[PDB]
Amino acid sequence: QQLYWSHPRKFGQGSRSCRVCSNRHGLIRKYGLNMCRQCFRQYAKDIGFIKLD
Amino acid sequence: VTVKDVNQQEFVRALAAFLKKSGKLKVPEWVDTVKLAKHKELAPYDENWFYTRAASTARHLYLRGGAGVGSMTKIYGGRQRNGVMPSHFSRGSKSVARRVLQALEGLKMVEKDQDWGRKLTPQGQRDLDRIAGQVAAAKKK
Amino acid sequence: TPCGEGSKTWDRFQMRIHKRLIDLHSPSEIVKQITSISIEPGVEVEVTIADA
Amino acid sequence: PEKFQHILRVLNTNIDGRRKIAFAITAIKGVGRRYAHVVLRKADIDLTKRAGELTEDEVERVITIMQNPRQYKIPDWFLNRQKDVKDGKYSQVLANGLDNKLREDLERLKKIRAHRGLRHFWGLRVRGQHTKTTGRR
Amino acid sequence: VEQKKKRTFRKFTYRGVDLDQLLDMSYEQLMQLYSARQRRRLSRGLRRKQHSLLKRLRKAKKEAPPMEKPEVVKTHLRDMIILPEMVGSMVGVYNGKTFNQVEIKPEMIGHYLGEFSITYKPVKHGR
Amino acid sequence: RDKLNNLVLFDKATYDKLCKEVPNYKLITPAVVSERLKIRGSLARAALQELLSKGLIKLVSKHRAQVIYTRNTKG
Amino acid sequence: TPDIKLFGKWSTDDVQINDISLQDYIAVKEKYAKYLPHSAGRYAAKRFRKAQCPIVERLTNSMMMHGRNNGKKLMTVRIVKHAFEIIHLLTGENPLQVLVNAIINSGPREDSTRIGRAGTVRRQAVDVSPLRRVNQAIWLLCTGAREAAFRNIKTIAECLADELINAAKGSSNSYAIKKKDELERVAKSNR
RNA sequence: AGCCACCCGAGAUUGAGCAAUAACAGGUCUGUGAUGCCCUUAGAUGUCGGGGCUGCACGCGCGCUACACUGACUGGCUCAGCGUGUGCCUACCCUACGCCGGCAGGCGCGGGUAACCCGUUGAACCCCAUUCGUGAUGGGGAUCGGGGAUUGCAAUUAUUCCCCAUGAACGAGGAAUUCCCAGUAAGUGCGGGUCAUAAGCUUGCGUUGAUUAAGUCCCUGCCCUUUGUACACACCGCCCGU
Repeated sequence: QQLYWSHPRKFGQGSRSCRVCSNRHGLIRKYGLNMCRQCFRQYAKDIGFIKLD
Repeated sequence: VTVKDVNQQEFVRALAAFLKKSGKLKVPEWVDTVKLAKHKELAPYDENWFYTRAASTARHLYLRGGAGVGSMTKIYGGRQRNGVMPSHFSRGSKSVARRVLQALEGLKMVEKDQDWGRKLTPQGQRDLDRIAGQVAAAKKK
Repeated sequence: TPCGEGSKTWDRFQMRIHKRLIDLHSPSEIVKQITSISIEPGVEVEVTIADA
Repeated sequence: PEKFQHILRVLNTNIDGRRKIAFAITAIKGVGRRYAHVVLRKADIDLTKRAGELTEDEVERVITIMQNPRQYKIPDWFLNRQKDVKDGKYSQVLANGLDNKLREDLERLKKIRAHRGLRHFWGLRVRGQHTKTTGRR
Repeated sequence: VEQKKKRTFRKFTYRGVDLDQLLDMSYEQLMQLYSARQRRRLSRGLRRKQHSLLKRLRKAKKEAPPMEKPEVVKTHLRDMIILPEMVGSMVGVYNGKTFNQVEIKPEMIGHYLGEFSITYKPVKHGR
Repeated sequence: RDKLNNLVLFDKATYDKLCKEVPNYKLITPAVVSERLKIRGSLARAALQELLSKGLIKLVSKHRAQVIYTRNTKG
Repeated sequence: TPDIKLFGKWSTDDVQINDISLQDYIAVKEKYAKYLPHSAGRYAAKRFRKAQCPIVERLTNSMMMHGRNNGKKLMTVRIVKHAFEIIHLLTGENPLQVLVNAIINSGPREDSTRIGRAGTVRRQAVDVSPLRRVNQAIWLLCTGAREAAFRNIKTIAECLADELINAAKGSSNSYAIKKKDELERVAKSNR
């Protein structure tokens, strides 16, 4: 008997999350990545990012 | 010559006086109580400076292929005091800069031309050169 | 560092995308045809009708 | 090397050479540096001079323009209180009369029991910003 | 217990509009005049999806005589700006854990409900 | 630190003093004149600008921040 | 110009070094004459390099100290050029000759280095290198000029000029002289 | 083996990336539909409405803004670089250019997934002619009052921005203590990240640019032999008597 169970969000960090988990703070929205930094560390190999400097 | 060969400070002052002789500068109903830019902590000393700015703008446009409000605002702009936060660049009053561009256009010092905004008029090219000659004899610094 | 105590350690990854263009002038199809064949993986190649 | 003109009154303070005219005036409340500078420009008085220079004439001309600001084209935005809360106009408030209104507004919002009023009265910081380890020593 | 000449002596303008004129304008004509915080709320809100709350205000004002205040009408919102329609009601203004009951008098108009309810002590350390 | 002020009124006696003390100087700046008299520093400066239309003082700098005057040609 | 390279409105000629022990760290024409001082803006590249830098250039560099005034050479060059003019009016002469004399008179001879002696406060009398004597002198004089200017009407240019002239022939109104007399006196004493 | 100087000159003078053997109950179950056991689970600890993290008699740390004249003020001169952008898989751009407004801001166009357009990135420091005159002064912008706007459906407990007024301590910092050898310290702006709105943050970048060791093991830390040890959970250990 649902009547409300969503509320509009498009505001702050609370309107988005990682695409494998739910997380807040440090969400990379640049380049359409949409992953939290902690997850991005483990997948930084798979995107093609590399450290030389 | 280009205007750059002669003394730049003397050029703008000489041109500013030449503008006063013309007898019109299509002056604002502001500039007697103004904040002006937000880089200012004190209201302008006089209402004289409008001529000086106009001369400066005319010179700046002479250099370029055509430009409008944006170019003038950055040059006149400086450091903006943000209170107790770090001082940073900004761009101040746009009403005055726009008004100056309109007023110069009215006298036909500068006119709309290609590459957007106003570029110099041959009437202005002649005027600038005459004061350039006076300046050229005076010094070079 | 996950969970920030210790020292300030920062990691910076770069990714260097490289672009080049080449403007060929010669007739219609036989250009884009002879070029785009003989390659399949791993380097994007775009042939554009742009430029008159 | 002209003495001669000295000792001018703006409102309840003695104004003498010390600084440029504009700055000299700002002893009184309700006249900041910008206010006094713009009043002088309106009143056609060179503001680079001293307040031990200039006669009584110039002072009165300044006083009339400050206390009738609209009627001499000092705009409404430039005013300390715009539309006010007591008075339906737009008033420049000067001297001791600013202190009056400040008191009024604080009492006012203690009655009405508005957040600004209550915080100020109790000694808590009216702005919502940190006072965690600040607002003291 | 409602409207002007009654719980007021500070009077004059709130902000540009005298309480006389205010109380006999509608909120429509109020936001047009001198009102900037209120004006943003009403324009962007656009009657502001607090519908039922506002109707509960009118309801208990109606059913109570105009000689006395309502039966008290609670709300969870406290971002509500007092509009002349409301005035004379008695509003339970939630604080997320307490409803402070506040009669809305003619001096409160243009101010927020929230400013008359507290989440905060006078602050002590044994003081 | 410190507290030091000068007369900020343009006076009679100090202008006269200045012009009649003139062989003492060979270096003249606003600050010097200010110290040696009680004239302001600002109105030190201005007194010099007046003085230069006797030409008992000659310009040898004209810098924005502060100016340097000589007394006569070289003294 | 190639015959003699002058300063930018003063001469490099008639500058005499009035000491035989301070030679080869005082120069202005022994190759090192410049209209405008600036080498390349490094002086810490070699230990050799210090000899290259003349006393005039070293004095401009040492001046820019205390956070706001740091890293503004252009301001200092303008102040210094003004300072030379102030010296010239006050004593005639050549301002560079006044500068050289000031360095020689302000430079210490003996100083002290720490030496252990029971844990009591004693020190060993030692002579110091002429490079050190020049370096310390220039420091003292710049710090003196800045110190005066801070809460007084006079500008850095004026105070620097006053500081050099007083040191050039003693007056006991120069900071550098007063400090030097303390260092040499203490040196003589000790253990 | 190597060391020192000298020539050429980027000099045997750049900065990152890089980690062994092994230790640590360092931090993390709140990055993880990695996970053991436990709790709770339709009566939720699985979702919406509201408030607090933002409360201050006081202690601490990283900072920021300051204490001025290489500056406050009013005109004017004038040179950049690393990077970035819309038309995106849960939400969206940079703006030249026209007009209006002191300002905040409002409004019309057009180009550009881009060394095409923003951006000849004509930035700040700097340079210059004044004013002010070292005076808590106009240095400083604290606190407060009134008003305008921008962001959001919602700003109350200022989200932020602007306009005016009100115009604090602080005029160089004790006990103590950090960092630094060259485009370095210090001054100074800029771009990106967080993001509906919101930087005093951090990551890079160019600009202006020193004084000073030019060495050594004194203190401190770490690493070499030797020696001593009642130590071995290893001296923040042990270890005695009243």
